[PDB]
Amino acid sequence: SNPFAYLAEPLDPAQPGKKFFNLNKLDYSRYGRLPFSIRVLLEAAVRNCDKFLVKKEDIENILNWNVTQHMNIEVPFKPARVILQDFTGVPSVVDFAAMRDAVKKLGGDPEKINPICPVDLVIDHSEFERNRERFEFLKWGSKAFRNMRIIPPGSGIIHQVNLEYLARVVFDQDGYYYPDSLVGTDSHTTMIDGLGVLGWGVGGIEAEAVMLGQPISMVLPQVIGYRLMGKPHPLVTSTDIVLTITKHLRQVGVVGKFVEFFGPGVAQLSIADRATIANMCPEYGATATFFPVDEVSIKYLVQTGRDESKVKQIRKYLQAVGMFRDYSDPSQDPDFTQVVELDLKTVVPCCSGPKRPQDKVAVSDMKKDFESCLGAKQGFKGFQVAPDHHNDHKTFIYNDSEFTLSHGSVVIAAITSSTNTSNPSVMLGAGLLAKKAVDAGLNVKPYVKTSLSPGSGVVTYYLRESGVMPYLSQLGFDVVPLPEPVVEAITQGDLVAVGVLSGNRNFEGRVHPNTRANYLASPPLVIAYAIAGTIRIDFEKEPLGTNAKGQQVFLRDIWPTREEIQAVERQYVIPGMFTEVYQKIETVNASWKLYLWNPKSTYIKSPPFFENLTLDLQPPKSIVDAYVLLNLGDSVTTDHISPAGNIARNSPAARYLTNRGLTPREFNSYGSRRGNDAIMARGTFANIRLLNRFLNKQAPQTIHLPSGETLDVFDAAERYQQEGHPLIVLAGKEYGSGSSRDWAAKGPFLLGIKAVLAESYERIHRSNLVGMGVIPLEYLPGENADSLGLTGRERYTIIIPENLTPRMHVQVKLDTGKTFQAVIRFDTDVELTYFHNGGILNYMIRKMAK
RNA sequence: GUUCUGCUUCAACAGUGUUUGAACGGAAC
Repeated sequence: SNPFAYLAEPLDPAQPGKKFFNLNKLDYSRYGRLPFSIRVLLEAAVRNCDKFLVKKEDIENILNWNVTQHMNIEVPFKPARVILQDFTGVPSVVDFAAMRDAVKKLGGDPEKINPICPVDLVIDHSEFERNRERFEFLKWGSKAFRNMRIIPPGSGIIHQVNLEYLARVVFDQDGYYYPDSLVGTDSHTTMIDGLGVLGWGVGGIEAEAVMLGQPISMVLPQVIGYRLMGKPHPLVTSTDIVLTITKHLRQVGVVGKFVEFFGPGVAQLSIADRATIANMCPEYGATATFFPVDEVSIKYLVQTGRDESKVKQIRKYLQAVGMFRDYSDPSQDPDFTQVVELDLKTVVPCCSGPKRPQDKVAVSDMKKDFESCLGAKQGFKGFQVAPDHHNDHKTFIYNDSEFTLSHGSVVIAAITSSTNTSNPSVMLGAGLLAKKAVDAGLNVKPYVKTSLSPGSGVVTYYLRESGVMPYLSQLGFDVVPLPEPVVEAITQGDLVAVGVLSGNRNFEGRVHPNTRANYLASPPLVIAYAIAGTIRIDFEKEPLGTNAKGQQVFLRDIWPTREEIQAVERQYVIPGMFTEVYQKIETVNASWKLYLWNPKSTYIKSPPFFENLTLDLQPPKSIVDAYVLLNLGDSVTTDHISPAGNIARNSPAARYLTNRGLTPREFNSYGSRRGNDAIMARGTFANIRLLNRFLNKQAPQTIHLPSGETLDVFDAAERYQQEGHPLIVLAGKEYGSGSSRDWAAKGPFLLGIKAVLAESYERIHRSNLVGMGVIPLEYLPGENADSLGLTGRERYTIIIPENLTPRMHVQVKLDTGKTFQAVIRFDTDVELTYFHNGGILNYMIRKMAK
């Protein structure tokens, strides 16, 4: 029973069936001071309290965040949903399919087996035949399981849009309202925190654990509050703001922490801006950068097609539980761990040049700075030209017209794509500037080499939907060697001509031999300098050009404010962008409960995990006279345990593949074979860099002690299982460190390994092993292989008691009479339960077949 | 000797990207 059910009440009395956990009633004093990001964790634990996977001390720990943040305590995080990128969800769907077969064979309803939460299979990357089977398998899954949706290949290939498309922000499901939140096997997951949705990327195994009902374990984080106030000056672009906030966070030191935004300034950042910041958190090391749901967010939901009524209810919910943000109201502000601040008036627009991308010069100083460079002695910021020559200039004819070319004249104005994701808005800004310039009679001298290659992507929507290309075209910028006259005037006058470039994508690549000076600036600034034809200008007190009719026009007259840009964005660009997606998804899923495993397949196979699984729990079996399969040292990485990349031709995996009619050229990678336990098991400990102490040298092998033969690890393990010998692995410190490897636990399980004895375990991996039924043993403080004399050739016996207690001590008796203690590393009752059930998957099977 | 090319590794930052570079792995002759 949920001890906090008394908090559940109807959001709207006219709808008794739709409830929400009123966190306000839990403890208003501490709740109202909590960072909004932490509130999402809180609500999640509270609604899922089950006195087991999520205990009430857990809810207490989160609620007491202000204090606990400093005691490094583990709390559970139960996401509202999961995202499985590309084909990373194959092993997971295979487990669930195999789990259904398992429940069938026990006389139960297979359909009782299903992912606890919604899962979105996002296969949006852009050999198609190489993935056909795996694609097919996941498609079957989307139909066989509930709440399992799929974004197929050949539809939305603009990731960002797909993620926001899948963002609920607030769930209205099974009679409850709760905040949207997730974890995905997609590194870009953190991007969605810009829209108020808490979440980040995790390992494949952790994602599956979520699908199995297991919370992500995590240290209650500190929360750096980043405040935004003031207004930015006129020429300041989104990228300027983003890079400032981004670069700052890096220095502040937020690695391992949460970053939550606030201050009246947040109201000035569009969802696109927020998403860009959140998405770059890997760069500054934060776990997540959260932007509470405010009116901007809500309005964004409408812009994407969600309907008014639903959205209105979402806001009502957020206001009721106290998770709706009003950045203008300081009284609402949380009690952050630390506060960093940024006055937008502080950001200063700049250009880089005239020779190095590192040499920054404020836009308002371009004139002075350039004129100083003319004098200065030939340096990175000097061309040295006889003081009299400064005001030089020659003339020339171009297309039956005359033009003068003074020093600092602009001959090239090229706009290219930026890698930074806030570029789209900035490009739109460049366009809106064009429109206003054209409307004001301005133009760009014909001889100026002007180009525009925005690249592909989201920017396309921003240009097209805003109907700005016509104007950009009129000024010489159309979607994609200077005139002979110009090159002559430059050289004949021995002039320092200028090139203006937007986009960081390669600098020295287009530095014309004729452009002695070159600057990097924002897209709109490029166009501007092209209208002005020179950088020796002071935009504050100098016309961009005299109206083809009467008066003069100033830069300030045609430069779009961030608000104007955001207005065009929200009423034309975003709506269009998402309409196209609902469609590309709808019409593509149209061309279409137990899995019919194909024996001829080499990509999908039913795992052995549940052979002879009995509905009743049998008492734990001791490990008797086991043999050590591998005697390892320190820092054995997950990639050593389960390698990534291609398959060696001299491997158990290769032989297996050969024996089935496959040639080397068609083996593919271990990664691609994750849905076939046969190949993955054969790849366990197949890393050529493996350093087995039994051999004192890098080799994917071990000694089959009975024979003394040295075979590839899998092979030795096979033999051992045939002979009926239990197996265990010895290891040094930090066992299982390294990046996520889907089979780092399952592989060892299929090699017959019943236990591991290490000096130290990397947190996650230890958990992964428990999950698969494997026993993690740890030497007592101070002891290890050498201390104890262990050679790895003795036969090990470990007698497990039926009354196991967390971190209990057990004896290990060798067949040489020797004896010693070790810690059986099951850290919690949940973990003990998985052990008794033989693993988390097995536990799930029993809980369902009733 | 030539050519083609990952649940990889490492590095860089006009600036974090379906980025750039390098390494290793893999395939073919």
